[PDB]
Amino acid sequence: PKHGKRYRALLEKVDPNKIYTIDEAAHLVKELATAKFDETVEVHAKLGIDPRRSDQNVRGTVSLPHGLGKQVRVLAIAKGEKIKEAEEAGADYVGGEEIIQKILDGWMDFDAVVATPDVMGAVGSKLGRILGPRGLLPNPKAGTVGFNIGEIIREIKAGRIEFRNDKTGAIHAPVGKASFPPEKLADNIRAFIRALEAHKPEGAKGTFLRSVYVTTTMGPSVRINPHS
Amino acid sequence: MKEGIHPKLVPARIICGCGNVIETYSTKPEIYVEVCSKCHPFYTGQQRFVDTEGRVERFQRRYGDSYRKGR
Amino acid sequence: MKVILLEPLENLGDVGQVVDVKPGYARNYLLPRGLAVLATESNLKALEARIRAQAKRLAERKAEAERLKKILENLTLTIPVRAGETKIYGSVTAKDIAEALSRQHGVTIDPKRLALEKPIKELGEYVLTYKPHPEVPIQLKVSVVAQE
RNA sequence: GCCCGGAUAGCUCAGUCGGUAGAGCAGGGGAUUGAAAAUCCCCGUGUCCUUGGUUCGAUUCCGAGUCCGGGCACCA
RNA sequence: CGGGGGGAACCUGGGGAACUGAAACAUCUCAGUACCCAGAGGAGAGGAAAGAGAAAUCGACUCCCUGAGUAGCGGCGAGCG
RNA sequence: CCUGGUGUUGGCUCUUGGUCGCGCCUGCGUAGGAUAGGUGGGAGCCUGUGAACCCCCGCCUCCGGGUGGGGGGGAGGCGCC
RNA sequence: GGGGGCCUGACUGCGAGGCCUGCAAGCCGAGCAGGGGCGAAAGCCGGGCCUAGUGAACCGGUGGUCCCGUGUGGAAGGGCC
Repeated sequence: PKHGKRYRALLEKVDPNKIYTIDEAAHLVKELATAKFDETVEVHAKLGIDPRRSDQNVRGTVSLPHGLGKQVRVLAIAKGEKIKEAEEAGADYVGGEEIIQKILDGWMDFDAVVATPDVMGAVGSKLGRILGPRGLLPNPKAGTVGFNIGEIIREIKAGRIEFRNDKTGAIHAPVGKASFPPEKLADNIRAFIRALEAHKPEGAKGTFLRSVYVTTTMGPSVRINPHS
Repeated sequence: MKEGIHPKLVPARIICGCGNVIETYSTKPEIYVEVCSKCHPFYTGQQRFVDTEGRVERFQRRYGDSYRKGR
Repeated sequence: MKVILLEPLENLGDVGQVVDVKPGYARNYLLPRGLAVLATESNLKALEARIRAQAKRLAERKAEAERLKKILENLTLTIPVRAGETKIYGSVTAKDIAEALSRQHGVTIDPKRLALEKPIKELGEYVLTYKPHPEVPIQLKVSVVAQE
């Protein structure tokens, strides 16, 4: 009845009988873990879909407002003014079909690719073969193609957090900082509640949001009732 | 008469049949089975005071026997 | 199937119970027998009738007990023995006490239940606990002395 | 039309991480075949019915598409 | 003490059929009709509403006229109602 | 006629299967200090072993190894990189 | 009829007035409207070069519609396209 984790104390904080609710969560998590540096809490969950038959495979992104600087890099592929807008907006990788060519060669440092409709052909067909089933090629309703290279990369820097059910039907995303206001963690938990809810493919039949919770990096793990 | 019930009347009639369905499913009724039949219960018993019976019929039975069991 | 049982408790473990044993089952298989009868005002009542019954019974018990508890714990119990200045020649049997309080003073009690392991006969008084009614014991100051 | 089921080389059947393919019997080449038979050695030898899809990568995994076989309800 | 035994037709319930129609005919049709029965009468039948009907309305039951042969039931066909 | 359900057609019992609830344990095509089952958080973690050095013992296998325990003690190890 | 370009009217609303025919059929169609497409346009296009590739009525399905609902709100269900 004794286990291998010093976290044990934090675990004692952890009383897994209730699934509680969001704001409560902000507070008890914020308290629960501030180990090395300050907790990097995150929320994770699983939906009653079936990602094999991609007719439910979701992803996208809500806009949990709150300053940013880390996670999921992206390539702003376009030309002059777009390099301007998106680069400044908040880009990790920037350029155009020249960057596309560099990638075809041996340079790929971006998980998501967002290109404006001006170098989109070169991006998708030149780099189509390269970014491929990696998730690195631009798609017109996958928050990856369009002129607002600046707007989207911008949010990438000011606050982004995306969605993408993994193999077994679950998503992960940042919806509040560690020492961050409880009500805050609540609100972001929410924006995610919503965009996620929307993504909810019409291919669901019943208890869709099955398990919805807040867990940290290295720390506690408790479900939250995004209802209250 | 010699086989109705004992605890009321359950000895008689029955007109019936069928054919087939497929209605609020895909169409009309495969209609027909001009047939006729019987339709009834069962028998059993207990004791007055050393030496008895009952006879009767099914349910009505069960409640009943309970009743005169009361006496 | 409200089977009310007299001789039953899941076997001949009698009264204080009622269970279900389906139609015929409980019916002619478990109760034709003669170990229980079914609900009804007659039966449920029955339980109520005699339950009240024991309530009053035991209650009463407790009561008479009290009348005697008071009277006795109250009074001193003095008795006459024959001896020198220690144990009487013929042992002091709490039963003896019995005859004593009993018709020598008034209220009576059965020897059996009491407080007396072996004959007590040192002399003078000892006040002991002879439990008369199951949780309410009668305690008393008993002294017998050589009436010389 | 419903559900169970068979289809890969000439014949027959083999994988739930899938992520690397054929195998038993015939056809070509080579030893024991003194004769053969027979036997071994070898090779040739393939989309796993069609098609995209989840899939880095799944032919056995997702959906739909043939021809066929067994058991239901169809037109009334 | 009672019944039973009758009785042309009327009568209640009990059980209950092919024709013919549908120019075939298997749903359907004649129909709950013919007939076997049991039985109360002089007539039984029904007979004071878990009714009607939607107006903040009626008011037992039965039979006549009307209610439409419309409302409708259906190899929506013969027809039936 | 044969035959699932179900009603009288009550009692104790040996047991075996599917399912969901929690707990444990698992994952070796190949470069991969290495049997990475994914996708998340994501450079730090820990001292009731005072340790990865050593000891046996529990368990699962595709040599290896993974995991769970009892002990033995003298700032150490590993994830980072 | 043979070749190239560009394109959907192989349009909805509809049609006057005629072919034949007793029934129902089937068949021919200027021109008015909305709406487009081939030329710059005088205009052609409401399938093909034409005469065969066809089937009532019931029944029921689906994409409407958003008409009806058996007191009223909705609805099973249902009327027309």
